[PDB]
Amino acid sequence: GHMASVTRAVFGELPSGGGTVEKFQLQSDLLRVDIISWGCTITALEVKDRQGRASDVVLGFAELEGYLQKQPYFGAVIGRVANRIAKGTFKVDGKEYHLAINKEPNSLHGGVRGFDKVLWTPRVLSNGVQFSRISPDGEEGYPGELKVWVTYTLDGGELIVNYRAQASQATPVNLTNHSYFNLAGQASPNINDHEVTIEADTYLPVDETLIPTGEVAPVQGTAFDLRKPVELGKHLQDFHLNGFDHNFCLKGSKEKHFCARVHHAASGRVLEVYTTQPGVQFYTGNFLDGTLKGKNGAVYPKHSGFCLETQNWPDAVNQPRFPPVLLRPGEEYDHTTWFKFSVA
Repeated sequence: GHMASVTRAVFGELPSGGGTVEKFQLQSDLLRVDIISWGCTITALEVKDRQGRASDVVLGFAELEGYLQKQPYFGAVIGRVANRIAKGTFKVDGKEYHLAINKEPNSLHGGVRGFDKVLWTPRVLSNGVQFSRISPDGEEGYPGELKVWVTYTLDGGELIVNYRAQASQATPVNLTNHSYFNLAGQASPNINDHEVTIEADTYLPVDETLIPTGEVAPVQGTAFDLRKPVELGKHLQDFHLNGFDHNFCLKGSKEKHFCARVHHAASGRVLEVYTTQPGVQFYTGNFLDGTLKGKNGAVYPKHSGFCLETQNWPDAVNQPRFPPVLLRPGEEYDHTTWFKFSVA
């Protein structure tokens, strides 16, 4: 496991003199990660199997244009606030705020033009790159100027993402990454053969609009119990499930903690996740409908990829029993997530 080297190049150019998007390639002896300055998007992630054969393990696009079309957030950074906010409304310090309803009847993943769709400023580091940007007061309805730094580093088969932010005024913040994974390789048609483990005792059941009911339901006895490794398909079938799209409650301190392990026995790849976040959104790519022009002719059908968005609980801003999501001036937002790749 060696420290990565970093390379850069021009990947594309945003329409309407939007600017130049670059691509940064982080390569170690074990992995190769591709990241672009537009929405700090992870475009490619090559991992080896037992045979040392490297497969790109994330869904994505060969070109920028592909990212710009109507697509479901592929491998980008999501903010100012990940996930849903009931009624696109929340109150901060007695004041009520209103966001875009980009997902009737709610607001999702930061609004119309969220973090995944803006150009970030890159700074190359020794073993990675750091993206920075300023989300000004009012951006997407949110209060306060938010200064954000997304730092991606690579050491061996370990990709570390860290999120730092400073607000000019009290505001909610909840950043994550929406990369879709398929250990059997990006071009596989599904995730059924993946074996999953999520260290969580409780989960958040949701409502008709996909908003947490507010209940912190134990997973025992439920199809939500992923404490012991389970095979995706069997599981989903055994439980008469369509897939998942829920937030699992991590047993956390702010200290680094285990989050999940995914294993693909046929290839032998193992993905392990650690984080400082209070929850993880586990989503099975339920909404993919096979109409997207992916990489290497790949088309993406339902269940072809999964996401593990480490974050603070959805709709936290409106559910007091949830972990605090507000960032006040003077404090610092700072979370880390470790994506450790191995072979089992």
